[PDB]
Amino acid sequence: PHRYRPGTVALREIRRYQKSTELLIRKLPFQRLVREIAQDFKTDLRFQSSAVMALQEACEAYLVGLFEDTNLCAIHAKRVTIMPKDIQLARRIRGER
Amino acid sequence: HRYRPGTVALREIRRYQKSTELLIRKLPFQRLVREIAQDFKTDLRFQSSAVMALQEACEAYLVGLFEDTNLCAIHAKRVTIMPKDIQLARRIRGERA
Amino acid sequence: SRKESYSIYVYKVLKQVHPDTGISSKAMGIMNSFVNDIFERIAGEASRLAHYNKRSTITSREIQTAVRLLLPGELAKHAVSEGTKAVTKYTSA
Amino acid sequence: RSRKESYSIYVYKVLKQVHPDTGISSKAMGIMNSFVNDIFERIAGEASRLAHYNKRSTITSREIQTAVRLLLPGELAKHAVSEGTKAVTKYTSAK
Amino acid sequence: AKTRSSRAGLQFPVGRVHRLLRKGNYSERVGAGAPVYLAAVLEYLTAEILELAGNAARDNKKTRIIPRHLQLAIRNDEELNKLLGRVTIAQGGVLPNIQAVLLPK
Amino acid sequence: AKTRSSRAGLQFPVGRVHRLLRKGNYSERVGAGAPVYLAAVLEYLTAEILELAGNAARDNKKTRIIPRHLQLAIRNDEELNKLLGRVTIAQGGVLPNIQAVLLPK
Amino acid sequence: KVLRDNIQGITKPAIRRLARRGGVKRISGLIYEETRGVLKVFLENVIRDAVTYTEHAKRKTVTAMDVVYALKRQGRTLYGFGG
Amino acid sequence: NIQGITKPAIRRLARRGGVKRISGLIYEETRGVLKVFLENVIRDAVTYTEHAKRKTVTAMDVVYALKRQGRTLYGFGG
DNA sequence: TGTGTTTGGGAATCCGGTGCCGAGGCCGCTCAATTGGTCGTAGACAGCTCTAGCACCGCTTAAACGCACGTACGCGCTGTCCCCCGC
DNA sequence: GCGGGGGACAGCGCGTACGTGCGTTTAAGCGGTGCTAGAGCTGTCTACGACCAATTGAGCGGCCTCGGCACCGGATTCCCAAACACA
Repeated sequence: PHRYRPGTVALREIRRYQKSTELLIRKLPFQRLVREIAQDFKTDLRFQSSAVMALQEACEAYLVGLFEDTNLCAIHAKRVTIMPKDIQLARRIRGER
Repeated sequence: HRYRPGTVALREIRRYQKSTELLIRKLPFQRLVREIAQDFKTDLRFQSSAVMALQEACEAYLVGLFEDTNLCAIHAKRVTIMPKDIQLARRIRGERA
Repeated sequence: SRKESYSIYVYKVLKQVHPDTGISSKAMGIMNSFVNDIFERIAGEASRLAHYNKRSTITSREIQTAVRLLLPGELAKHAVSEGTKAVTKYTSA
Repeated sequence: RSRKESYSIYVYKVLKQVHPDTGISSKAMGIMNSFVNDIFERIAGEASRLAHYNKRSTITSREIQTAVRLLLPGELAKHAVSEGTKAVTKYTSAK
Repeated sequence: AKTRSSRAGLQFPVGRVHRLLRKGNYSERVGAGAPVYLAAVLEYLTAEILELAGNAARDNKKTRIIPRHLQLAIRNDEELNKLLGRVTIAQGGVLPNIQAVLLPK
Repeated sequence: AKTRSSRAGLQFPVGRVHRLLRKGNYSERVGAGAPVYLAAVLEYLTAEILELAGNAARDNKKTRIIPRHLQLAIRNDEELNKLLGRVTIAQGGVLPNIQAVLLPK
Repeated sequence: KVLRDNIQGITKPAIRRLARRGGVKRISGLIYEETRGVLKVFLENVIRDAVTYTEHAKRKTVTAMDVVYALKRQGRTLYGFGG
Repeated sequence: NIQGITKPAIRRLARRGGVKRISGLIYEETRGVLKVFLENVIRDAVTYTEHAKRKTVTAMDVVYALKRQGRTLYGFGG
């Protein structure tokens, strides 16, 4: 029939998403996650919709930057697959805890 | 007699992490700071404590940079630090574009 | 209640730069945020300089020093040039 | 002869409270002075921001408490709030 | 009565910047040339970014500037990138960039 | 006449902190309890650091605290380490730390 | 209703999409959980501050301005939501 | 004049960082980075001095120049 | 070809003497904190409006999930060659 | 500056885990409705903090002393690097 080689569609998806701007996390599950996290600090908290939007924007930006640094670390290790140790190294160097 | 390679490296690592004094010769660093400052304003004078502060800050910065470089080198499954490790650490830290 | 923005000034500047290009509302929001952020950076640095020179007024000199501290090389050069030009013209008239 | 301001004597009193048979070198006293000034400026600046944010004109103990919660890590913030509230309680209870 | 901005040849509001400086508790007193200098600097930076963003928008056959264009303008100019380095832009995306290792031989 | 610090049961100078708050242009007005609360917080933080530093000094058979002991105290306490993370301490040194990979088999 | 175990709403394809935006070509299988950890931490750090800023103002509702202010307090300023 | 930062000095700085083995090309890189850092600090320090009408760079100017980059330094009158 | 243990030997550590300089205490002074009192206003409180956050429902379809299948990348192993290390 | 040995880098194999694709399932997204908690604004009045003149003692500069710490040498100990006996 027809089947593309491994990694061709990966590059195609890289070009499509690095070219677009739309948010890559589903909005409703993220809203639920935010609410359930904030439930641990004060009960019965309401949120402006734009507050959750700002939180999602910030989280996606943070994760994209983190994935850039993870990919750099992985390439530095002569690998192509990113691994959790790459994430741990990137956050360790970045100064996060 | 001879010591096995890398053993004295470890001994000096312990020796220098145990201590606290400055690891750069004071007078070459003072000459370098004065030389650098000559490009910004001419005929400047430095209090000794000013040069001491600059030396302490620079040494701390370089030690932190070498910590990150060591992390990068271990990540690539090496023991020797290479200029690529410094560049990757500085790039992740956000200093190098 | 009244609301504060730099929308109209940014739009005027853009028309001075690219006379046939418009700008979204979202991009105007971002430009307003950027102008504010830079304003606070400069003003805070100038206040710091003034209090750490035991000095009580914020003059154009404090603003200029803050600009050299905040802006990168060529940007600081040109910004200082524009600021000096503006102060000279303002005081001449 | 200028006027110099420091926290050497108060830091020494706190040290005598904590470790009575223990002294502090002059370099360490300078470091502790720097630390105290740094923390003071951090807390005061955060409190000033909070006072401004709420379009508010006064820095009260509430702003200091909120700034302490914002800056210090959790357990440290909890103990710091306990100590500060205890101190203000004692200060206002007496007269 | 002619406004301070007009007398200085600017488009940013000198009087408004002066008011914010006074009502911002930066210092007890504010010189006359400080708001003029600050307004000139702000106007210059805004003009630079709007230049670059308009160029980027025209590079995409777009006649309006959107946050994506602002992000491309900022991230492509190295001194602007240094200035706005710790800043994230809503709906901004990232620069198209693929490591040369990941591309096929 | 009893001092404000005494009335609050503190050893840090409440009056001095109040003076610095007024003469620091943090706000136009300063509440009565603000210097007391702030002085209490500074005293508590100083007490924590002096605790940890005294312990570290006693760990080296030393009866005086030197910058090395303060540095070790800060870097060994995780909440203090978070607080003073971007801070470098003159004559402080670093924590003894060698990666487990570098040790010989 | 109680809100429980919503971290699984960050699905594997969403994490892959985020990695694609980051220029990543191959993703290990253990990445997805690690990411859900990192994200959960980031959120806790941001929300704790936003909630604090809301408590101080006596409000029961977290506004977008509190989130922006918490972010800039973490040195991670955000453009486009006011302020 | 950057050469005053000798090979053994960089070796010691790396040793304090826990580095066991150092390549031969590290030194010219390290010198470069350090020089850049110094220029970025000294520039600001000098700017503070020139703003203060002074001709002497004081340790306090250096402390504020370091705090500028978020490199707060304790122990020099800060 | 391999490796448990040996043992002289440099290198870090402990201990005692000593001396020296800064930390801790004491005194005289002064200036900044304290007291008491006046006065202005910042904000705490009540109270009122209206918006925008929450809860729910139904429907469509796009995305997530599970699974099959194959190949290509990670990782272990071997070799060599050279370039940092120890002196 | 030099001898050399370990590590970096090259090459190969293999095996399983990740990418691609297909069909099924699920819940996200959109719209539409309704309710009410709470955000935002306004008026009052009151307690609370700024300002000022007078008092004074707490803190700061200056001197002086001695003990904690640095330093030196001598003895103790503790990791070390192959060589040997023996598998």
